[PDB]
Amino acid sequence: HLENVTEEFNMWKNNMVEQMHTDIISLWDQSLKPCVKLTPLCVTLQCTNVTNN
Amino acid sequence: ELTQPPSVSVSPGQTARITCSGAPLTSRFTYWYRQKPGQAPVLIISRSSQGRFSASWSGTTVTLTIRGVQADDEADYYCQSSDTSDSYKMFGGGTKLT
Repeated sequence: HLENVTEEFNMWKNNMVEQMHTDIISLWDQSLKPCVKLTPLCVTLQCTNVTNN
Repeated sequence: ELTQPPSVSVSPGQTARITCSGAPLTSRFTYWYRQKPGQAPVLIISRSSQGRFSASWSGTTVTLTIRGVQADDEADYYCQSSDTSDSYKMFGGGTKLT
């Protein structure tokens, strides 16, 4: 803790709020690009209201 | 107006089918009752979840199938479900099983 210290702060233009937003994309990519790509999944489907009353 | 037969016929041993037709049967499940003349209409068909008595759904109709017609079962049968707006109920006709 600092007594008698008045540094001017900023939580908005704070360059760390943007650094944080960039991380969630790369753990995605580096757990995305080495798995199952699914472009065969764009084959037409037949769908219906399910088995109910 | 729920479209039932007011009476159906069958001989000692055969099976039978009572078709209660209409519009809301494509939306609500169908429940049935057995009123022997003057008795308390016995409940027999239910939706316990989403032996000898059953009812098969078919579009504008739901067909009550009865298997094993002992003469003990001569009664007026009533189909009853609900309209598509889930406010009120009402009953059909009253099928005298001969």
